[PDB]
Amino acid sequence: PPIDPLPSLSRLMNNGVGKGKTREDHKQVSDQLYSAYANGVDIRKLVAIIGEDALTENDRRYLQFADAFERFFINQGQQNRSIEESLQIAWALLSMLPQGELKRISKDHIGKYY
Amino acid sequence: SQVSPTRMNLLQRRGQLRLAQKGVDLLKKKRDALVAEFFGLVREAMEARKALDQAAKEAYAALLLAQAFDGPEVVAGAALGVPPLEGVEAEVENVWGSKVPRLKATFPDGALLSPVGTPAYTLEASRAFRRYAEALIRVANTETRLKKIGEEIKKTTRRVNALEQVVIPGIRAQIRFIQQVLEQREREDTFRLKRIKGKIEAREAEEEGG
Repeated sequence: PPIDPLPSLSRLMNNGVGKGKTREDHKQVSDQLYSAYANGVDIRKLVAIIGEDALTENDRRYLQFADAFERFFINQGQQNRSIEESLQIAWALLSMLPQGELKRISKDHIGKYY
Repeated sequence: SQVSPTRMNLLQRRGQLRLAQKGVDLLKKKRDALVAEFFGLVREAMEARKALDQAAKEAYAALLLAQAFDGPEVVAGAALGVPPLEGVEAEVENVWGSKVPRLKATFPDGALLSPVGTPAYTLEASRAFRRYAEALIRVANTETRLKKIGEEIKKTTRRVNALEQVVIPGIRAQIRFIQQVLEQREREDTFRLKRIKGKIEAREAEEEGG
């Protein structure tokens, strides 16, 4: 399915969700996925404008997250994913970003799933 | 704050599409020419470079422990140093891909003319200076050509990228916005005209009734 969340904006995102009302890290992994993709797609703008690049090495990791979120996650065919399977593996793509550069998720959750 | 008018703006925005699309068409094949020829210079560059790099060094490296006291002798017979302020011959040239200057490395340095010293090596080292000079001209033109073709490439990808986002659909949405508001205005026209009709008939319906 092609879903693009960047022009997407929902009314509630912490209501009907929270610790034990969905999963404890549902509430945490919300805002995280959002700003993470953002800073990927952003680069691909500026690359044409000057040279053939527009990135360092601290940009290059957010770069691969716009490929990672892509055909792995967004694509799935029509297969039914479970609320577990979703956020679980959403933390295997978040291993490619520095954990010391995360500011949209709390630290006590870093220690629960890495 | 700043919003576009409809009646005044219309005529500008229709010719906007005429101007843009045609301009960019030929802009396209403008740089294409220049990069095709550029391959030719980069390849050809290194031809002389492999040949003369090795035959320069041939003698150099074989005159290091027979030199360091025959250094004196070799520099004496030979033609004195190239000037540090413009010893090379700089050329200015205006060309597309901005005004980039070029240059050719030819200067005097002599050849086969140092008197006294090591029988073979001295003279062979002096001659070798030529194989710096000459060889260096190739890289003298391609590394300056590199900076020119940088400008082009970057501006090229810039315009394409840009066009498909802000410009093109934006120059569209302007006609569209205009259009729709011109169009919708003409609901009030018809509605008013309706009530006008109603009056007219109502008047000829007081001759024949009430």
